[PDB]
Amino acid sequence: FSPLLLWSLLNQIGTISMPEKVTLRISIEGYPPLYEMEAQGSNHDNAE
Amino acid sequence: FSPLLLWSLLNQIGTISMPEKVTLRISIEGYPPLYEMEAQGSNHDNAE
Amino acid sequence: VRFRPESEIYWPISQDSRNAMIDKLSRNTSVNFEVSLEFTRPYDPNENA
Amino acid sequence: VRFRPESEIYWPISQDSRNAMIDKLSRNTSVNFEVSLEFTRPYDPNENAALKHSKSWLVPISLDMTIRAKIQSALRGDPGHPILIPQSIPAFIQVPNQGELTLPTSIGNTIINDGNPRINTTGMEKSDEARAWFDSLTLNLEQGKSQNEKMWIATSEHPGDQNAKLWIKTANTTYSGRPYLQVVGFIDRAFPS
Amino acid sequence: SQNEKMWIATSEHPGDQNAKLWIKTANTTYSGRPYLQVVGFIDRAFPS
Repeated sequence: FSPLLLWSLLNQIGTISMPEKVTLRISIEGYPPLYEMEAQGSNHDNAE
Repeated sequence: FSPLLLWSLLNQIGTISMPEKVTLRISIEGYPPLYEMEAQGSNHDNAE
Repeated sequence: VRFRPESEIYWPISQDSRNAMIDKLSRNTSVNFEVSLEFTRPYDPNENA
Repeated sequence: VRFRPESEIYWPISQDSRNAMIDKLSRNTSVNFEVSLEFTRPYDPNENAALKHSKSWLVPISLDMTIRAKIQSALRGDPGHPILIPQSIPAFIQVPNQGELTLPTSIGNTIINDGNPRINTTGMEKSDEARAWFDSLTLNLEQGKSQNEKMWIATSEHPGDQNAKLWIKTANTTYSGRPYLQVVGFIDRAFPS
Repeated sequence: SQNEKMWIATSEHPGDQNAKLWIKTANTTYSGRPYLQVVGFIDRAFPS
């Protein structure tokens, strides 16, 4: 039962951080976008 | 001592080429950049 | 996530790209709309990018 | 690496994005500056794609009302208002085989201590300790005849004592006469298997 | 003039409005228009 313990300790599912940058675009296909907007922020306090 | 020789010849640390393109940007977060500039060149002779 | 209703930049279209769009609308071909959404994560130095 | 002080393109801002920036400055929220640097490698047909190395620095804006009012006036288009970002760009940089750009810390100890020691006595946090030897950026908006033409010019200032013999001298342009922004890079090419 | 050309977006809820399934939007502190809203469910527990 040593390989089983080694595997169980080695799997160790992790975590990753939350997004800070979100983008949106609206366009007719094959042409420059009609609208584009940005929503930045890392403090998670601003309304954006 | 054949596996050791095989490994030593197989490691063979390599090299990669130097950059040609460098970019700089200055902005207030969440908005279009206030300044952006480019410095291209492959001959490594121009002042840029 | 809250986006501002207005656009962040002005429309950078040329007269010949706009004329092409109108002319394609005049015929009976297939034109499409498009909405794109993007999310970006931090650097994550374990695997980079 | 020498960058031209002027901007390559005009500022593509809308009135409603600029109004939002000014209004956010009016309140007491947290606004940040941002400086980004990028290096791009050749194609490298062995593994395809061009390797890219990036790093960005966030410099908080002071909560004092006077500084924020000065920034508001600068973004509105007032004639004399040098937006100032202290400790923004590094003069020395390291470009690894892969990943994010790394700071030269060994030269940092030499610059902060030797020469004319600057502050580093107010119990400064570790976030700004590794940033004490950076340069400062000033920015001006030359605008032009109309609102469509709006461009920004950058200018750097060396920390501590100038002409300290630790600085590589800059150029002065062959068309406008302004100094070139300079960064010295230490490229790492001996990559592993 | 033609150089200044901008687009404004506006959303409409499907079916019955004010259905108590909708999170209320903001209204802007500079222009008075509603903010476009998206609710995200971020997944961070990633695997090995």
